[PDB]
Amino acid sequence: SEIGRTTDPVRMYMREMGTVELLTREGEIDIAKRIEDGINQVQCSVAEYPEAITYLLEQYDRVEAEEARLSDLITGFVDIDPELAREKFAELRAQYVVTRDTIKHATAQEEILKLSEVFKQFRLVPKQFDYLVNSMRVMMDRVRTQERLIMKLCVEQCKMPKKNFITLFTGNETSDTWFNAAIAMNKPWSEKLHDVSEEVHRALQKLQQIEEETGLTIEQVKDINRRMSIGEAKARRAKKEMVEANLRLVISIAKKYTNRGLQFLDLIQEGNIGLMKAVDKFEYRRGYKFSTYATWWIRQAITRSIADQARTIRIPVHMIETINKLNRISRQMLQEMGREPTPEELAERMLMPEDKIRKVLKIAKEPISMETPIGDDEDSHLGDFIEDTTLELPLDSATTESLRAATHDVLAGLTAREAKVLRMRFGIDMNTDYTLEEVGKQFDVTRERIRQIEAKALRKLRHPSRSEVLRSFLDD
Amino acid sequence: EFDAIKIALASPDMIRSWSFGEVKKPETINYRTFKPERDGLFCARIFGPVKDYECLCGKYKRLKHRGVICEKCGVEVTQTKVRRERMGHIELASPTAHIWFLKSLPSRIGLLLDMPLRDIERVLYFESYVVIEGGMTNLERQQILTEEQYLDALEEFGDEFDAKMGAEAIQALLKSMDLEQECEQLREELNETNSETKRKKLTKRIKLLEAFVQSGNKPEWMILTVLPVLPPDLRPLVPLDGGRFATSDLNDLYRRVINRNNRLKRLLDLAAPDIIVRNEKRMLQEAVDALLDNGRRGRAITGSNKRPLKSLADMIKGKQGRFRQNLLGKRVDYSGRSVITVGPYLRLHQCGLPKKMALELFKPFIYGKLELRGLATTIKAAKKMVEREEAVVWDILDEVIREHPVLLNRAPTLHRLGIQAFEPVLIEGKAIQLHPLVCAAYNADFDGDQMAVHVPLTLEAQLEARALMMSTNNILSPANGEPIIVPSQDVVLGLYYMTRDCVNAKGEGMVLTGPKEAERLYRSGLASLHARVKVRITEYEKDANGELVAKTSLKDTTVGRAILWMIVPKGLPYSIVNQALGKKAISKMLNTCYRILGLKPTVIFADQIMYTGFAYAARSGASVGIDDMVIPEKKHEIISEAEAEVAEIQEQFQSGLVTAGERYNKVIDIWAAANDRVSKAMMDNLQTETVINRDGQEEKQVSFNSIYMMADSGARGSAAQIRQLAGMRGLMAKPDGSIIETPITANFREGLNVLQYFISTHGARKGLADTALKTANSGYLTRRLVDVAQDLVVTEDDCGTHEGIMMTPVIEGGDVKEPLRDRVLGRVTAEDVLKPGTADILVPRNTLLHEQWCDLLEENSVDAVKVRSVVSCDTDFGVCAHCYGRDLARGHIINKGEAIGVIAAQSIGEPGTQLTMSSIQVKNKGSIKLSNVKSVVNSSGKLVITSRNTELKLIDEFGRTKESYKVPYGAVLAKGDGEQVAGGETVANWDPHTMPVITEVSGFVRFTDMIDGQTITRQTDELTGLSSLVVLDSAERTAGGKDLRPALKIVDAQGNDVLIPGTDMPAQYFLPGKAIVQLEDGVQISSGDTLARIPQGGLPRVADLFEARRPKEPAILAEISGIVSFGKETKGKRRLVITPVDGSDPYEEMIPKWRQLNVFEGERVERGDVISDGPEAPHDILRLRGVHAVTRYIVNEVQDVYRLQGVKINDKHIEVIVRQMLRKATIVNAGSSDFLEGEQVEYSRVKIANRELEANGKVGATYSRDLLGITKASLATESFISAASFQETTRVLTEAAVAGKRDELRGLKENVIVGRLIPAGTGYAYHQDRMRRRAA
RNA sequence: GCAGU
Ligand SMILES: [Mg+2]
Ligand SMILES: [Zn+2]
Ligand SMILES: [Zn+2]
Repeated sequence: SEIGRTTDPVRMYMREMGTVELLTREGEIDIAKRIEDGINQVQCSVAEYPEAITYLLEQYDRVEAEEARLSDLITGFVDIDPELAREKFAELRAQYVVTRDTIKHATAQEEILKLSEVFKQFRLVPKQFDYLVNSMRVMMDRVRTQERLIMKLCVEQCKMPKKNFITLFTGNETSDTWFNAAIAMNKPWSEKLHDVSEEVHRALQKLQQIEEETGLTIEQVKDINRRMSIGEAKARRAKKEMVEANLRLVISIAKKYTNRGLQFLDLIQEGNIGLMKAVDKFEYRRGYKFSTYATWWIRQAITRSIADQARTIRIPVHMIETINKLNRISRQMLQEMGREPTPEELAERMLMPEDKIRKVLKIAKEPISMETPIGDDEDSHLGDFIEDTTLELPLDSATTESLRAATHDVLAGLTAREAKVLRMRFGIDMNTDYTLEEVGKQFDVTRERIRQIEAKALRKLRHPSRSEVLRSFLDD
Repeated sequence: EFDAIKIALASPDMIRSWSFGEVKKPETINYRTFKPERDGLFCARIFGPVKDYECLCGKYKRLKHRGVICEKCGVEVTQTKVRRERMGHIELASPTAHIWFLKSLPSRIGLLLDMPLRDIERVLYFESYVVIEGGMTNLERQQILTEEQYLDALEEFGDEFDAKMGAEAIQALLKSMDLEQECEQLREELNETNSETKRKKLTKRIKLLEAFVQSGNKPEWMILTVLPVLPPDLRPLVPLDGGRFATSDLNDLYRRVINRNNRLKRLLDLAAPDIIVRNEKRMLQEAVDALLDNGRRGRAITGSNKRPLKSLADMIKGKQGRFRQNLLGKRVDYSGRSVITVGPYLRLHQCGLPKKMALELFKPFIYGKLELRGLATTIKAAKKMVEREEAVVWDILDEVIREHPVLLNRAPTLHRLGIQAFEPVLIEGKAIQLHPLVCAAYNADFDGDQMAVHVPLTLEAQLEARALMMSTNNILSPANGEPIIVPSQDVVLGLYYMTRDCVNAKGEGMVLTGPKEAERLYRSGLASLHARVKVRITEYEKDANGELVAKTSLKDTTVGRAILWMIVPKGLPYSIVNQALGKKAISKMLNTCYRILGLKPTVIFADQIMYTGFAYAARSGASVGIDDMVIPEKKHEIISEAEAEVAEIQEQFQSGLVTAGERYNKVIDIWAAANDRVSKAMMDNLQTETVINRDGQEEKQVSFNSIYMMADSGARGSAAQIRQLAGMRGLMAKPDGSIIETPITANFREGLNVLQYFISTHGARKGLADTALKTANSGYLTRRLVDVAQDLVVTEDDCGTHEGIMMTPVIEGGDVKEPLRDRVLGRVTAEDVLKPGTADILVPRNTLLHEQWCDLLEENSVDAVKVRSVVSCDTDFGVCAHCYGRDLARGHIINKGEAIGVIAAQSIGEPGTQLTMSSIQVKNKGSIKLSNVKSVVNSSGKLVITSRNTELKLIDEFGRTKESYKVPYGAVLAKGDGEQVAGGETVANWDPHTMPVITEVSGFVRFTDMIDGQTITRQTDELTGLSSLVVLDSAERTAGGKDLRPALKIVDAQGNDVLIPGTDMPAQYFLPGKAIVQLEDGVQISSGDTLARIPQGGLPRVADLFEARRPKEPAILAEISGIVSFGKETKGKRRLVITPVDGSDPYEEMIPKWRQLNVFEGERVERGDVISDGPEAPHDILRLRGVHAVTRYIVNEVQDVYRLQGVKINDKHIEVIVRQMLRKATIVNAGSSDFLEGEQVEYSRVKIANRELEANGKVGATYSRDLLGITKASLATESFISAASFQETTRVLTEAAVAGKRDELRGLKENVIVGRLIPAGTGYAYHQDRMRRRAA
């Protein structure tokens, strides 16, 4: 084969991509119905968990109080009109009535799949179902962490293949009555498990608490969890077939954006993200072909990606739209009048102020590379003509050290008290400067007196006796 | 501060420990306000504050609170300079292979995993699976799988085995492997393997694994899980003044990496299909690999100019990388530059410096002297005073430059005299005034050349400029010990015109009281400068005690030599000026003064010579007119005779007597004969046209023609140009080299017509293009030599060794090319040189051979002196000062600390731009002597040499050889051994076109397996009178006698097998194919006659000799000393075997028989004797004949190139490079040591290890030295900074990283890179202190 | 790129 002959990742993408055959009009229908069957059966699988039923019904009474809108509660009902939802959620309430107490445990096992297939006709939205499935994932984490507590609370104490201890556990679910025959092996594992037989205490009951707050047994809600996993992997399997089949559409779209700032593969990967968004946001009951929907989503994803990550100094998407409108308008104006339009006529073909056009035109430039050769001279570049402006000139460093010396001497020519007042009030020889109150607490003297001391020393140093060297530190 | 630089691989923990935060977003800066964006590539919170002591929200603004992490924005309050030091990092969502440890061959991931690079590139490009753990399954650990094969394995084995793809799989393979276990397993299967190729693969893999286990490295660190981010001030995004920005390509590459990485994290969260996440992992891998090394894997990423982005690896490598462009040479403050002009008024230590250049170069000196002297109250006041250029700052500037040298430099700095110090004399121009005498050192003419001026700031720098580099210390050259501050065109012409004589000149014949009266007469116009006159001359000679003793004598002189005597210092003789002084006579004058009197009189003499030469060339009025180019009046008739001759050769061609080839050759030779005739007639007219009258009688003298006076001086030009001015300019070549058959019969005094001028441009532009294209080759050779030899410093005074090379004069065939004097001058002797009369040591053992000792060596006739060389120095890490010899620039034994390797490399590569792109007849009297002799007498009375490498020298009546010829095997010698000859007579003759096999001893024919028709084809021909026979070819034989080789052997008419005297093995002649025999069975031939006949430069040459490259078809040298026999045949290679009877005999060779072999099956050979002939390979010389043999070979073959162009270079400089070439060794026997057989170790390491082992009784390792090229030896140093700095930075850095290397900064380049004192020169004492106080 | 050495 062609494996190992190329190094271009574009060619490897096209090679791995062309090995998936396209879909017909009816193939997309079949795949979308597989997706829909997976997602509504997994929504029935979380409907097997009746705390979700309680949540549905309490937000249904909040819908009767209109906490949020019905469109992002329900998308409709299969065989928006709100009067279906009210009375047929009341119907589900009567169904919950006939299942709440009709257990008197062999006769209750029909009303639950009757609940499922009367829940069949329900549609659910993504976000509140995301709340429901995060609650279900809390349920999952609790189930798995308790079963793994059972797993590695005993095997960190013992050395034995634990299938002998799982054979007695499944079905008990209430107490340690399955521990009475653990020691009967009399091989030292259940001897060491003696020292564990107590500290499982507040574990082994507490899950069994919520077991009947959600009504159903821990083993059969583990069955519900695995059936949920089967249904959700069934949905995600068919979401994979629809993406991998329409991967040519992403390339056919993304070839129109090629030199607009991103690489080819970056464009097709952002379009792939858009295509996955189109797939999990596509519903086939509108009777429209999937490509016309995925094209909108892929165009959105690719243009948003170019707006976000194609520039070094990133400008927002609104300024990107503004610059694109500006370039289009100036393009048409150049075509109609044969010259580049002035910003004071480009601003009147648009309706923005002229200074806004000026700042937009100042913004739209991309940074030069510092390895740009100057006049095609390769040994030189742009990078070695750019100086460091933040540096200090060593003449200014010498000026600063000389000013430090001169100031130190002309303040050594004073009384130590007032010279330290000046060194203390400015930041001289000290990490911080101090206001008059600070030094008032320090010098044991009221504020305005040491203010007058500072003025005293300043008037003293203004004389041309000592200030002849300092004046040369002033500019001309 | 620090003593070594350790390189290693970076753990992800090490990468997270450097970093000050993770770069989560690709944001560089905000577009409206240019403050840097949070969590971005420029992040003030991560990389530090963008302003000094100011957080980015401005809440904290002063260093009152420094080191404070602000809470409104997380920016520390500290200097902004920390943005040049603070790195960041990127957490890659997928493990990514490092491109350097995947792609720089040999692949370290491939070499470590025992996996081909195609398999690894297929696993980490998601094109195949790989089984990272086999388990209880037939799948092994390196077994790659396709997708469907992996599906089938999952069908058959399930979730038991583990297989993966991508760099996660490679990382799991590098992580799961055990290094010490696999190393010892490879050592086991290397002890049991005899396949040399598998042993090579196994030993390189073993050295890789043991280099991993000895260093702290782990293998899986070669797969990047964390990626470092360079500090943002080193890849800056800076606003240009025009509003636009300017960024480095590193920001684009980092931004690409972060975009693909965040998208990969997105896809991994969205649970995307495997096609998309595989494509994204591939894109992240290729973006990281384009960040590290762009273009190393496939197509280079090009951004927004359609020019490839400069990656991290491109920053540090190449001619524009950090190592060569910013670390080994750099732009420099306190440096100016201007055009150079003559200034002939200067002294040798002075330059002329413009006042406006010296006022800027010395600005802080003037600021400090204005502050000090009270003339300025401040440095701002002094700055304003210098800016206004008051009259007092010029007095200050005269004060600050007084004894302050400056360095003047003319790039290209080909050698160390291209930088010399000078004291500045402030001139008012804008051009530097460079002393004339130093121009030849700089290769500087004043036709627009510019020179840079540098100011030495510190007292050490000023004292080195004054003591080491000042132009008065530089009057000898370091390449050869000859003067380089030497007079030149105007000076030589002035001194030549002054020191000539004319026959009837004005004032001839008078007698003068001395040189002062001669100057009086000349200046008074009472006598001409050439009047032959009698001057009372007082001259002083240095007596044996050392002082100057006088002598006064009337010298027959001219007036001008009397005048010139006034400037000659005292200890020189009058014979030094009593001659017409050309360029060489003046150079000999200066060399004599330097040897006799010393440096301080010589600089004064050189300046005085320059002044008086300039003066009397000015007074000469020496001018070139058009009548100076006298065309010989025989030119037209010589040319007409040659035209008639080529017309007769043309009619001989038209009549078919001669083919166009011989016609072309004869026309060329009868045009070159006419050219030589015209040149001889021109020069005979031009050199002696002065016939002038002495007392009426006409008398010819040497011509005072200006063109001849310039040529004969050596001032400018040679007869090769005078011949084109006044002769003809002869045959020109085509662009390919074939000379055109009709010459330019014109010269430049006459015109060249359109066709002659075009034909001359053919060769003119070829010369110009070679000049413009060989400087880039000689500079590259000089660079390679410098980077091989830089670390050789003279580090000792004596190693006490007794080895050394036997220096002899270079006698190429009939004539000597270098005497013993200029070959041993300056060496130290290695053994006691004794007179030809024995038992009295002429020169003692350890003596430096200065000029007096060489005069003693040529008083007697000693012709071979064993001297000490650096190739035989016992000093490790350097060279003793005795094995080097003299410092050629100073003239005494070399000091400890001299950097002789850089001097040797510059001295070799400086003349690189002056390079390009049968019977013997004894010439003079002497006693012949042959060596390597096996000799008999022929039937007639000749002397017959039955030996291959017998060589015929001419020992003269004193013992020294004056010619050395090569006499072939079987050549008949007319004389004996030790017989006098006549000058020009023939001694030896042979058959040039065929190789004869000669009779060992007189005897009778036996055709042993000489089968007629199977091994013999009978031929017939009329003009021979006797039928001939041929022994058959390989491709003409039937089945048969190629397997049983036909032989012709000796018997008697007795029937007794008479054999060689001394042995009883059967004498044979195994005649090979392509031979001729015209002799029948049973014929009688005596010893000494044939029995059968068998028919048969420039700069790239120096570069090939130093790169030690094997030639096309090298001479096959005999490995060990034994006897010749033959095995298998006709597999393309006849099978030679050389068997010594006195040991383990069989050594067999695979000589391909398309090479004409040069030894018979009967004789005994030694190591080095050529079994076949050809250009010898130097590795074979080093292996079989020794170290001194390849040393002699390389220095002879390099000096052969350098002596054609007339370039003098002392042999020390080539022996230094040879020592640095044979610097490694291979262990053949590991001994009681820590080495392995077949590994290449530093030779000094194994030498000192053997020494310290033998000190404790255990026997050390035994080794075989290696000859590497200058590139392969520069790159194989134990210091990775020098090797990574030289070239191939990527290979050197990956080898050093995976080896966990350490570099102790011991040579010169590693101390120039880090800004330290070099360990040579005035920084040698500092390093001795540093290594004697950091050792204990 | 174009020149100068
Ligand atoms: Mg020049
Ligand atoms: Zn802040
Ligand atoms: Zn030595």
